[PDB]
Amino acid sequence: KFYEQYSNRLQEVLNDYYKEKAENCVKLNT
Amino acid sequence: AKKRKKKSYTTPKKNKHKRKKVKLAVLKYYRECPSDECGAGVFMASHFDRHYCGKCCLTYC
Amino acid sequence: TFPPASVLLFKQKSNGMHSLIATGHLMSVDPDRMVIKRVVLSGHPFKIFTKMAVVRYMFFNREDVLWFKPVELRTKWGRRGHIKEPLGTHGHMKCSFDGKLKSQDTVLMNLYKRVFPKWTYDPYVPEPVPWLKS
Amino acid sequence: FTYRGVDLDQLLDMSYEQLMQLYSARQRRRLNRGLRRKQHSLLKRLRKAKKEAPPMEKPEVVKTHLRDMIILPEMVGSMVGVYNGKTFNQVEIKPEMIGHYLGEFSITYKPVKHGRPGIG
Amino acid sequence: DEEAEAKMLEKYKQERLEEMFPDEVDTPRDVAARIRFQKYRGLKSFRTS
RNA sequence: AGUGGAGCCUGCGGCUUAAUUUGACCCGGCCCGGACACGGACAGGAUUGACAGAUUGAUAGC
Ligand SMILES: [Zn+2]
Repeated sequence: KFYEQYSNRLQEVLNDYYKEKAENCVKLNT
Repeated sequence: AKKRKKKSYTTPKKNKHKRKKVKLAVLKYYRECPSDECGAGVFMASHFDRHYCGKCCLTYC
Repeated sequence: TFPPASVLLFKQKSNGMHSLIATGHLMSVDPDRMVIKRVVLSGHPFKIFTKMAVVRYMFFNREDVLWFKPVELRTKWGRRGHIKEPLGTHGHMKCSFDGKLKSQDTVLMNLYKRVFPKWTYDPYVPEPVPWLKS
Repeated sequence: FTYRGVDLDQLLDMSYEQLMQLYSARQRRRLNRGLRRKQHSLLKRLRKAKKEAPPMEKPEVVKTHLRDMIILPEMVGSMVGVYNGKTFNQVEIKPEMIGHYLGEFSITYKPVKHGRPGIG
Repeated sequence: DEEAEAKMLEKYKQERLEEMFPDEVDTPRDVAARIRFQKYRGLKSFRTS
């Protein structure tokens, strides 16, 4: 074995990333 | 050359945290993950409201 | 006692055996002879520049350095210097020396106090057992 | 008490977009840029401390490292300790500190009292 | 019985330590040195001070 | 033409300071820090990784 050697989820992670990147300063909440 | 004295000054570092040991946790399995790779084998952990994955971290309600 | 006089020093060993530990003679009697106990405090010069160093582990407060400021510091490799300023709230100090110090080196100062004997004189002394090797 | 001819109760009812007509230039530029996550975290901490307090008693102190924080008129009555690099200073939020940053209430340096000069 | 031998080996260790390093004392971290060495002073020269 | 006088600015001594870094500094706080030998535990899991919420000055699954 040694010498013989030689989507929806990503979109969900993307929108979570965008949500967190918008959440560092929200500028709206009171 | 001139040697140093090597002060002792004992400070106890024994109190270090270790995470709790759960013993024989295979009792409570017998949701199944319908994933691309980790299907039919992996059990899908329960909160109070929602079940979360332990290999691929998928999001449900 | 007026000298000349022999002097022998024995130790109560165990089960009544007096072991001769030392011998000599009586020198002049005076309580004016100052006996000075020395304490040498040692610290590690961990930031060395030219002719100035920052030393730690020798005191641990800021005003410990201020109290023992007027004492001259010396060095295991023969250098001689003194305290300028304590820098940290802990016992870090700035010290100016005669020559450049090695990173291998050690700073130390000596403190002195006159120590007096203990009044523990009692004329009674137990009779020994006959002596034998152990 | 009044601030630009406005009483404190109206200030408590004063809307967020229209406090950008009332402060100084620096404060309005900061609030137009918006507060970051940590300042809202301190806001929520102070609101929790003021809310969860006996009414006759002053609220419990909140320790913080925030000195960039600008004092909003919601905070009047809260009891805040702020770090000056060495020691927390405990301060009460008054009505007259709406236009002020927190950091100028905890001085980070000691005044100079000159000693006798050495060899110069 | 064995406590006497414990103090015996302690005295052995103290004797071996006070000949390698003749009068060196580790300063105590808990007690301030101006109090634990309160009665001490520094002499410029042990001969002529 | 000035500088040296004056106000301001900057440098070096000096002075204050916890530190005012120097011909990087200060105040707190989490993390771990060798092999090898010996003694324990481990397949009746050694240990990694982990979404959410609560913490302390920090969005610490350290
Ligand atoms: Zn997971």
